[PDB]
Amino acid sequence: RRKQHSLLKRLRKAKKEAPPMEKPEVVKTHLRDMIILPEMVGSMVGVYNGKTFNQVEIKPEMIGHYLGEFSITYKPVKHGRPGIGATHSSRFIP
Amino acid sequence: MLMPKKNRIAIYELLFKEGVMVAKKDVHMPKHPELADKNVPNLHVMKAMQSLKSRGYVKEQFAWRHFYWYLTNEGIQYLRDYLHLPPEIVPATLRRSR
Amino acid sequence: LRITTRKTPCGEGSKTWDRFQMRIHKRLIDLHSPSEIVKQITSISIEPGVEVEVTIADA
Amino acid sequence: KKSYTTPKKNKHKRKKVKLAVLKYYKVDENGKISRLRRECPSDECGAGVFMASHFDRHYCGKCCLTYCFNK
Amino acid sequence: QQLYWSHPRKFGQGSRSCRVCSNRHGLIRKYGLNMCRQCFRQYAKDIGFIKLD
Amino acid sequence: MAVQISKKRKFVADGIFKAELNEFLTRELAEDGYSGVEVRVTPTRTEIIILATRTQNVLGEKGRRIRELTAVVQKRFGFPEGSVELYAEKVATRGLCAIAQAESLRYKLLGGLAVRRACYGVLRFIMESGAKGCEVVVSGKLRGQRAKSMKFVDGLMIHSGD
Amino acid sequence: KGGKNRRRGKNENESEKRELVFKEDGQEYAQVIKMLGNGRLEAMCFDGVKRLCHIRGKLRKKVWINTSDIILVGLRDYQDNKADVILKYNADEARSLKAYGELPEHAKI
RNA sequence: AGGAGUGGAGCCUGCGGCUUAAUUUGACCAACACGGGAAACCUCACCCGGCCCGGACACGGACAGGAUUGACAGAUUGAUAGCUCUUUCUCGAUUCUGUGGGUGGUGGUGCAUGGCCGUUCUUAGUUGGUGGAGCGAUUUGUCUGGUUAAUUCCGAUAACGAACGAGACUCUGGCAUGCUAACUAGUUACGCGACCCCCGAGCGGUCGGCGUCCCCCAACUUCUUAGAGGGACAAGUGGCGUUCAGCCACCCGAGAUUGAGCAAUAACAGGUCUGUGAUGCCCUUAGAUGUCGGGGCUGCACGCGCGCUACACUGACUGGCUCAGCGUGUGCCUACCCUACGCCGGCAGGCGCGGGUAACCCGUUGAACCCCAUUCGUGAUGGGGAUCGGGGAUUGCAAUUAUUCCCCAUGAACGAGGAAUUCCCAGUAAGUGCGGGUCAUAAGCUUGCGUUGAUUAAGUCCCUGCCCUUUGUACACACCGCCCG
Repeated sequence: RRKQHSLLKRLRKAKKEAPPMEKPEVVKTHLRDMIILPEMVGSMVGVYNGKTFNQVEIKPEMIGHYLGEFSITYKPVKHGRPGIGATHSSRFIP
Repeated sequence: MLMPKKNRIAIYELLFKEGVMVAKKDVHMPKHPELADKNVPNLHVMKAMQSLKSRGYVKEQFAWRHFYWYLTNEGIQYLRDYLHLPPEIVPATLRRSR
Repeated sequence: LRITTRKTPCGEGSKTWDRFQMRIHKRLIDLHSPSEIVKQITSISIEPGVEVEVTIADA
Repeated sequence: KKSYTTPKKNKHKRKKVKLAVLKYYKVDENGKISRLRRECPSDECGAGVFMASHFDRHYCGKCCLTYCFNK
Repeated sequence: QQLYWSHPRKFGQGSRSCRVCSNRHGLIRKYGLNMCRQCFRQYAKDIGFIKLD
Repeated sequence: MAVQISKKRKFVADGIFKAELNEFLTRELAEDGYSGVEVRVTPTRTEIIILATRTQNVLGEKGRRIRELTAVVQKRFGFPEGSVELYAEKVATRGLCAIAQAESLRYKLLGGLAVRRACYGVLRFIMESGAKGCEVVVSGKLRGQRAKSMKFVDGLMIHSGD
Repeated sequence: KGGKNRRRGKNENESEKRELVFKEDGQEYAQVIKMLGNGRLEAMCFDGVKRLCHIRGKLRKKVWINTSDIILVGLRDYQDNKADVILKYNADEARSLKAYGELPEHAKI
C-alpha cells in the first residue's frame, strides 16, 4: 500500500451508496497499475491513457490482471498508400 | 519569504568571519552541509549572494560547478553597520603576507 | 590504464578512436633497522613528485 | 517549443481575505481579560496563541500536520 | 507552497550527472571518471595522461 | 581519517586537483600575466606555487589577494585547516611562456587595437627573447560577416614526430 | 533531383510545417491552367476570371510549381490581364482548405 | 590468381514511407549497430493534465487593528497540490502590487562564429630570400637521365644557399644460461618427518617413481618479474649497375618491410548552437520553451543497410579427457564490488560465514573449438529453433505493449541461394571462446585479448582510382562544364 489507499476506499464507498441493481458512476485513475482483485469487482473505473479516460466494468474473470491491459493507448493502425520516397524511385521534379 | 530572517544572518555573519564564501550549484541539497550548518534546505546561499552582488559589495567567480564569492571593501562597511559590529573589526584576515 | 574512446564529438565522418594509456610503476625496498633513523632520513632528499609510504611491519 | 495556447480558467494565488484583526480578547471590565476559546496546548506551541473556534473542527494553525480535535 | 518537488532518483541515467554543467547523455563512470568525453580530450595535455600511443 | 583509496584511483584524483586549479586560476589572474602552476605536497604541508610574470598585482597591498586564494582552497576541496600554504614565483624569460604571450595578445586586442600590428608586436618579442621560431593564428571575423584566417610566422617550426 | 552534388551549398531546408494565410484583399487562390516556359505561367483564378500569372523572386528556382494545383496569387493594383504569384501551398493544405469550405468546391487534384 | 561471405531464408537493429493525440531530433565514397542513442520511470528535446517562481536590482505604491506566510477537515481532484472553494487559525517587513530592468531555455540560425572532428590525401607534395628570364599575369630554383617505398639519393645545371612534409623520432614485437635482485615471484637442493602403492632392484626399509604438507638461519635467479646495457649496419661473399646511387642471390643469423602512434601547404559554404557557465543576433519569458503525474520515441499492406543463427554425417546428441591470455574488482556518486567455502533446491535462486586497497583474495584464472568412447542414419530426420500456451525466480518505487533468467509443452521458414557486390597476403584469412565499455536489472553491438590455423600471389594498368611530364580546350560555379536548331 503506497497510497493505493485513495483508490480502494472510493471503490467500496461508491459501490455502497449506489442504488441496488445499478452500477456506480466512476472513479478515475492515472494509475494503470494495480492488481484486479475480487473486492474491486462491480465497480466502474476510468483509466487515463494519454488524454482519455476509457471506462471499463470490472469482471470477476479479470482478477490477477492489471487495469492498463483493458485500456489501449494507440489507434490500432490503418494504411495507407505508400508515399513518395517510400522506395528507390521517388525523386526529381524540376 | 524568499527565506526566513534567521537564515539571512547565518550567511551574512559567516561571510564576515572567513571573508569568502563558496558553494555548489544544486537545488536538491537537503540541509546544505559544508558549513552553514544544517539550516539552509534550499538555494539560500546563492540566492542571497546574487542580490548582494547586484548592489556591488562582492565579486563572483564560477568554475566547474562551484561558485566563489569574494567580499570587498564596500560590503565590509555595509555588513559592519548592518550587523551592528565595532567600528574597526575584520576577523576575516589582517596581516602582511610574506 | 587503458581508455579507448571516440576521437569525434557528435559522431560523423569515418569512425575513429584514440588509445590513451597511463603507466604506473611500483617498487619497494625492504629494510630492517630502527624505525627512528629510517623515518628521519626517508622523508628528506627527494626532489621530484614521487610518493613514498612507510610501513611499520610486513614480515 | 511553440507559444502557449489559450486557457479558459487560470487563477494563481488566493488573496487570503482581508479580515479585521484582534477581537480575540474581550474586555467587559478591568483588570479582567475575558478569553474565549482555549489557547493551544503543545510544548512546542507557546500557548500565547489562540486555537481556532471552528466548531465541528478544532485546530491549531501553528501546527500544520498534527493536533486536530473535532468535537 | 508545495508538498513535493522530487521523486525517486536512486539509480539510472538521471541520478548520476557529469561535470560539464550537470550534463548527461554521454553515460560515463569509468575508473572514477564523472568526466565528459569531449573535455577529457581537451585534458589530454593536462595531467592524468600524456599521449604516447 | 582513513582508510585510503586504491593506487589506481590515487593518481586520477591528483590529476583532477592539478587540472581544476589550473582553470580556476586562469579565470582570475588573466590580467596579471598568468603562466601556470606547479603543485607539491611536502611533509605535513601543501605547496601551490602560483607562477605568474608580475607578482606585484598577484600580491596586492597587505597581501589581500593571496589571502583570499588560500581561504578559498581551504574550504573548497575540504583541506585540513592551516595545512595549505601558497607561494608565488616570477618566471624569467617571458617569451618562451606561450600561455602568457597568448593571453597578453588577448587583452591588447580586446583593449581595442588593430590585428596586424598587434600580431607583429607580440611576434618580435617572442623571437627576441629566444626561440627558433614562432607562429600566430587568428581565425574568426573581421571586415564583414564571413570568417577568414590570418597566419603570421617567422623562423623554424616542427609538426611531426615525438 | 537524383542526388548529385553542389546542392548543399545553400540552405537545407525544408518546410517544418506550417501555415496559413489566405486571400487577402487582391491576394487570392488560383489553379494552374497551363505551364509556359521562359519563366511566366498561366493560372485561372477560382472566382471565374482568368488572368495570366507571373512568378515571384526567391520562389524562382527554389520551388517548382508543376502543372495543375492550387496556388496563392496577388492581383496587380491596376492591371487586369496579368497577375502576380505569391505563396503557393501544399496539395494536402489545399484539400484541407477545400474541406473547411473557404475556396470554391469545383477543382480536383 | 584465389580464400570466406553479403544479396536468397528466419531473427536483431538502424534508416525511409505510412499511421498517430505524440509516434521528438540530427546525419543521405565522406549518412544508415552513427550522435557511447541496448529509451520501463529518470533520461526527454515530444504529446496531454496539474503545481511552483528559483521575475535580481532600481523607483513608486501598499504598510505595524500591519505588508505578508502556512495549514487540519469537508468539498474538489490521478493526487494525502491550501491548487480551488467552504471553514479560521497561524506567520510578521523576508514580502506583495505597479513600472523600469533582469534571468532561464535540448528555442531558432553550423550559410553569423570559436573550438574540435572528418575529407580532398596515404599519396609525395609545399614555400620564401638573393640572383637570372619576361611589359605583366608568372617562371627558373622544384631537372633530360639513372635510382628509391618516399621532392630518396646519384648526377646534370642560371642558379646559390635554406625551410616544412618524407625519413629521423616515440611505443610495441623478435635475440641474452651476459649484467642488476627478489618469502606481494620461482626453481633447485637437501634436512626432512608424514601419506601412498610395491609399482621397479630389494622385503614393506633403503634406492627409484607420484604430489602435498614440512621447509630453512640452505643454495641459486634458468623459468616469472623490470631495470640498466649489448645486438643488424646492406655488415661479409658472389652476380649486376656509369661500377656511381643502388638492385638480386647466399653465409652467419633475428635480414636490410612485426604492428601502431605522430604528420605539410591550401581548401570544403562537410559535421557539430542537443559536449561546452564557448558565443553573435533573433525569439520566448508567469496562461513560460524553466517542475510533478500519465503516454510516446517499440505503433505496420511496404522499400533498403549493418549483422546474428541455419540449412547437417568434415554432423548433432550424451558421457569421459585436457590446455590459455588481455583485464577487472567493495572502502567510488550519494549507496553501491569481485567471490571462495558450508547448508537447502531439478533449475533460476536462497541462506550462513570468510578474504581481497589487490604478482598478496577471487584465480596454480581447472574456457571453448579441438581430443576419446556411446547413440542417431540421408529421412524437412533427433537437422533448424522461429512462432506460441502454462508455470517458477531475480532487479526495482513500479516490469502491462510480455525488463531479465529458468522449467515443461508447441515445432515454421530454411535442403546452399538471381541481377549484383564486399573484404583479405602470415600466426594473416577463417573457425572458436574470453575481458573491458554502456549497466539498479540486460549484448545478436563496439573495443581489446588468447586458442586452432589453411588455399592462393611474389604480378599488372584491363576495370576503378591516384602521382609526374607533354599536348589540346569556346572550360574557371572548372565536363555533374559549355553550347545549337
